[PDB]
Amino acid sequence: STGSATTTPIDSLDDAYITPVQIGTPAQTLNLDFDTGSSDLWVFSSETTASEVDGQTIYTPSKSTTAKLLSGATWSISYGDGSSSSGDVYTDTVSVGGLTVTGQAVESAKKVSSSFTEDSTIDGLLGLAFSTLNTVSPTQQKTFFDNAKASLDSPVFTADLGYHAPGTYNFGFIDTTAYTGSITYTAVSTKQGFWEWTSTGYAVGSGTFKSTSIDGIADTGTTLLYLPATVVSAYWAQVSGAKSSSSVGGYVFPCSATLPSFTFGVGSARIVIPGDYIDFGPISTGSSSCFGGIQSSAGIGINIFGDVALKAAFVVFNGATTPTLGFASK
Ligand SMILES: C[S@@](=O)c1ccc(CN)cc1
Repeated sequence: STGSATTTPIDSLDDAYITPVQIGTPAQTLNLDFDTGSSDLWVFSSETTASEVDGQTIYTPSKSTTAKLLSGATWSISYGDGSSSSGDVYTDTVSVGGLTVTGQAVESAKKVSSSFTEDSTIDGLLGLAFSTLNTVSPTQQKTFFDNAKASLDSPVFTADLGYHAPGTYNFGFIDTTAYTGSITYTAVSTKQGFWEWTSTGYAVGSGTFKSTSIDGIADTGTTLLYLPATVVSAYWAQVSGAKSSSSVGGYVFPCSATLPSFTFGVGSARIVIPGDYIDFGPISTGSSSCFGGIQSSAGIGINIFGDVALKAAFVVFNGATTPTLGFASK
């Protein structure tokens, strides 16, 4: 089997991407944030504290003839940005782009943090990291991809995120029309539960490529590119007036600037992030200070190849017995 679904930016800055997912019988379609950095499929629901729902579409398990309470199971997750959610668990039929999994754990939120309440466009998350990170207790549950994998034509999914435009998540096949050149594959460590790999270096604009190993994670659920402070300083030093602002929480730059590109290495291959992808717009409405799309990972404990990086590439998440990651230009 295969599936193919369009993923759409939630706003004009590409702050996140939402993908329609069918849950239950008859289908209830919710727009979920596909997140290769976590491993829980959770949704706003009829159980979510009413004051914490503000415009999201909710899953109502009592209206699904295939929903079953997973008795005794609870979940609770805290994300790296400080967001969180928790609740109980149903199993139900879940379909993405024509690919169906029966008995998928659907984690129903009883509580969500304010960041989720305030984003009316995100009805939940669909985790695509390794199932060892799933938070369901006392019986850990599998991700949608892990449940689907044996049925797929090939044990892979691909992320093709757009810049200020829709893109595609495919399951079970590699669309050879969606990229240019060849796909370069690189090793993955699953020891932390992430799609963790080592970039071979970077360049700023038209500058020379610096060969240096940068361990990090491919994370579709994180907006920006978080890299070591040395790398980030070298980037922003090429932008007149750019500075790190403690009060704003990162590097800012004059909105009048034209940003240089940023290149990262995948083996001997190179992925080029155009400068415009690194502009996240005014820090507050009407400001002439703009927020940078490349930020330091120093306070995080891990480097994160988030959407800013991944949207410059066609990315293969290869879930074979030994997982690997592939990157192609597009
Ligand atoms: C809009 S939001 O509050 C959000 C979405 C995804 C993650 C996982 N990286 C964390 C927070």
